[PDB]
Amino acid sequence: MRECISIHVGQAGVQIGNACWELYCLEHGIQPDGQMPSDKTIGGGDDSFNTFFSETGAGKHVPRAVFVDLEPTVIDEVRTGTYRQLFHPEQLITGKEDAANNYARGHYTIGKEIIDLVLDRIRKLADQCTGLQGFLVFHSFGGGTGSGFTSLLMERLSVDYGKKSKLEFSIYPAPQVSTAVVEPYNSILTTHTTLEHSDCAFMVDNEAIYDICRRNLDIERPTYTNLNRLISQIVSSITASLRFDGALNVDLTEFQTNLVPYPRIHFPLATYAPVISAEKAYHEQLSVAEITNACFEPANQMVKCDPRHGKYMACCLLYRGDVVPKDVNAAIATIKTKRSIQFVDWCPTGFKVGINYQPPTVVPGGDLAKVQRAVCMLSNTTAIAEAWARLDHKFDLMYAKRAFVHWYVGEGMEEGEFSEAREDMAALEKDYEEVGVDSV
Amino acid sequence: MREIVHIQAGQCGNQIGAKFWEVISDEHGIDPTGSYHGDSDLQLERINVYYNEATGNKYVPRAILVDLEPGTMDSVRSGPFGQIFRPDNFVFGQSGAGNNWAKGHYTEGAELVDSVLDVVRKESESCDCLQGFQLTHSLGGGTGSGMGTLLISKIREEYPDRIMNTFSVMPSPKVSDTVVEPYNATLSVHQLVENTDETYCIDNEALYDICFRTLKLTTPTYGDLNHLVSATMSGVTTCLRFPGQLNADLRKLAVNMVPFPRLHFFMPGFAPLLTVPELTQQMFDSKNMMAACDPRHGRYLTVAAIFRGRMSMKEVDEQMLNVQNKNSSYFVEWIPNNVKTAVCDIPPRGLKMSATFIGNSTAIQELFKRISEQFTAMFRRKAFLHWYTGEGMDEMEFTEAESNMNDLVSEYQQYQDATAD
Amino acid sequence: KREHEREVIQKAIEENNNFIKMAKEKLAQKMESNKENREAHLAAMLERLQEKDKHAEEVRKNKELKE
Ligand SMILES: Nc1nc2c(ncn2[C@@H]2O[C@H](COP(=O)(O)OP(=O)(O)OP(=O)(O)O)[C@@H](O)[C@H]2O)c(=O)[nH]1
Ligand SMILES: Nc1nc2c(ncn2[C@@H]2O[C@H](COP(=O)(O)OP(=O)(O)O)[C@@H](O)[C@H]2O)c(=O)[nH]1
Ligand SMILES: Cc1cc2nc(/C=C/c3cccnc3)sc2cc1C
Ligand SMILES: [Ca+2]
Ligand SMILES: [Mg+2]
Ligand SMILES: [Mg+2]
Repeated sequence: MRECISIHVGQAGVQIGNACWELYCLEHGIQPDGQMPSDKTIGGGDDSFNTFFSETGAGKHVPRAVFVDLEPTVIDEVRTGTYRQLFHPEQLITGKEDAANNYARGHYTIGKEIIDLVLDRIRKLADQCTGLQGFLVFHSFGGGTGSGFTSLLMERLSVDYGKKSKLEFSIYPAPQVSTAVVEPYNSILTTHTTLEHSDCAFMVDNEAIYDICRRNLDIERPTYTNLNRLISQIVSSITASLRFDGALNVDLTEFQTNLVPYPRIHFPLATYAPVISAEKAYHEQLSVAEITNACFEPANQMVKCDPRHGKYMACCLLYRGDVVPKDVNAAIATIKTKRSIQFVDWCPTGFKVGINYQPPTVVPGGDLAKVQRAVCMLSNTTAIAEAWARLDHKFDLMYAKRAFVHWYVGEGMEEGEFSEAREDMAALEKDYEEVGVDSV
Repeated sequence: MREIVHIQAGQCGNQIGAKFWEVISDEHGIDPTGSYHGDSDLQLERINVYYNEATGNKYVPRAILVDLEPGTMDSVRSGPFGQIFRPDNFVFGQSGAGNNWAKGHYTEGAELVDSVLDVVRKESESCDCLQGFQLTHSLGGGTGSGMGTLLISKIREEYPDRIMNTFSVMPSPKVSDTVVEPYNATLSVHQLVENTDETYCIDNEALYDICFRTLKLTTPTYGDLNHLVSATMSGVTTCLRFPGQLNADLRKLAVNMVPFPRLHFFMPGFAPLLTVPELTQQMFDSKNMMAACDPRHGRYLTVAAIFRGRMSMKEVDEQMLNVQNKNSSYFVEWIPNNVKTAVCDIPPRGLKMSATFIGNSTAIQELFKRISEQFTAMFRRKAFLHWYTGEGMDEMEFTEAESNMNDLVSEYQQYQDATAD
Repeated sequence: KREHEREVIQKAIEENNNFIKMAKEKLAQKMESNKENREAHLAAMLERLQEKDKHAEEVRKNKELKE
């Protein structure tokens, strides 16, 4: 019951899926062959982890996930990797030719040739659910598949499943690890298209994650492996309420009620703590107070922006591990008298708190230290519009000269689609200004 | 899974094509007999890009050798790595081109183009997912220029949704074979602008200057010039042939490098001719360019840099940021993050580490201005036009080719003077 | 009050159905518009290449009328 189906699109989506599903298996004690010795109920069950894992007669715990990419090289590694026995072959879908960082190829030219197959595979998962809650879609903004095909998928999912909840984990493009120049185009295009088809989207700035890995983990040159393992921890924190049962546990949908005041305003800012190496975490225990303080340090945000220069519409604290309400309340009280937390005048200023007793786990051979407690803050701040602003500006610089647009027109797109997508972004930025203005 | 079909036409095209397969076979551990005797599995992971796997674990180059005379192609079969090529892929004529573009594109070359296309189809249908094509040729000759551009047009018909790239060799009076080369070049460019996605301008004048001034060679031969071409071609194909952080085919490469369809003529670079800052600074040095153009006389639309060898990834990022800041004026502002960097662990033969440069600069107009200047100097007096009008051409077609290349120059100047505001 | 309860839930169904209808139509419009545009793009490209054939035949014909 209340099953969640994950869909990982493109290179970024797939590889992030790898990290998350590896992390999930470690959290639930699931072996790479799919076996779970602790699970006494054979064949099925109504346990909390069953929302993400289905069960077979042989006791194999199978991820409710679909991996999609327009080229095979990335998903092939999953087919031959450590967790190859974890996924049924039908869950791993590949094409021959990618979208070449072209939104048009991902949404039209190449994407249309595989979209029916993908939906069919998704339908096979949905039919195994007794009460499907919704979808979790993992993709990049800058890739042709992660942008183009995702938007096509989100559109089709709205048709096949109505208003069944769809959540995004989106990878915001950053120069440090980006290898494409047209990513602002693909980003604006996919954001405009999925906007009315997405209930909630967690953006992850690659530069923010890049910085955290360098600053807090002493990594000179962070790889995708470095970034993804950190990203998986945030994703785990966000989905922990769905996968674990607890007394102090607060469902994600309940947080979502506070996080989304208007349909278009559905981009929460995520902040995670503690991110610390084993060398620095040795003989140094980080309390509830300390990790809660770190949430309001901008250097720990998933997205680079300044909440101090914006206004809050919601603040959620998702704790996990050795954490009791008493310490949380004390920590919050201290913060509320020191930090620059400014709320809009039309919403309460309280902090919504959740606690999962299950302590954080780390991937073996990783950089993150094994901490007793961790916290992920999800806040709705107008400051996240800065991420739109930086991206929209890069868009305008190239489009004024119509740079690279011929690659899109050649694949069947029109200039009207670009301007329409940009105007939507303009309205979106304008929407974030309007919600911050005080009432009459 | 991502295959490339290689085509070489004319004297120049085959000789630089031969050297290309020699260098990359050495890097992939392929002997002239076609067997593999390397030491790394990274030499075979993307081996299918340029090689076919036949009976007996042989790696046969997916290459098609074309010419209108047996002369040059016979030297390939007898030279090193001669028995490695597929014998049926040898398509040669007899009558020759006589250094005439008209005979290459309209008369002689058109009588042989179908037999070449048959070999292309056979190679293309054996591909799981064909990326596209790469052509090595000269623009100042007859076969490589005339029939080379002819092949492009015919392939564009049968494979319009494939990438068409060329390694074109620009004619120079310093290494001039004839005197009618400005005509052949201009006519070739007139075709390249319309029917190619990427074109590498291997300028002979630049090659001669490097050998003479930098490599200290008083009497440079074609063997000396092609040594620079081989090293350059080996570098620009590195990320395609080797496993790395970059997962991109010809199409994805073109998307990041070509902001405007016509403006797709790149300035190759190489270093050295040793620390990462030094390697980076030399890579952007105008004396290390394979095109006789000063990048500080124009602005960069897009830049692709490739580092090879074991080095500090952190230091590479630091130096690439450092050069952009200190030289911001030479990078257009209306294209954010137009400089990309790739790194391969495997260095070229003989070097600890190297760097290959691919620049899309507006300063390449200097190369076209040079050709146009030599072109119009002959066309204004109707010199040697009987060679072309005798094959069926007219003066109108010459004027159109001249007008198209002059437009290309105006276009490069437009975006050079373009500003963000 | 009972008939108001009916009107609310049937308004929810109507809005949900219209959203699905709009999405299906907008998508059908886009995939059709794209198909026409991409075909026309390749149609124009091949027609130019077929024009080069017409020009090439005239070249060989013009030379033939010189012998
Ligand atoms: N955080 C993170 N970002 C990634 C990862 N892989 C790719 N990206 C980002 O994704 C963007 C490029 O899109 P990709 O996902 O790699 O490409 P794709 O979705 O497969 O689309 P096509 O290759 O064009 O078919 C770049 O901005 C990368 O920084 C990853 O493993 N982790
Ligand atoms: N770098 C280099 N240039 C060459 C070579 N052979 C010919 N060229 C150049 O190509 C031009 C003549 O083209 P050519 O080879 O005769 O073309 P073809 O008529 O098709 O055989 C001259 O300007 C030469 O400078 C070579 O082996 N290396
Ligand atoms: C951005 C970027 C682009 C790029 N393009 C290359 C050329 C490939 C090629 C090889 C043979 C024929 N035609 C094209 S290498 C390269 C490296 C980077 C980082
Ligand atoms: Ca069970
Ligand atoms: Mg990809
Ligand atoms: Mg010759």
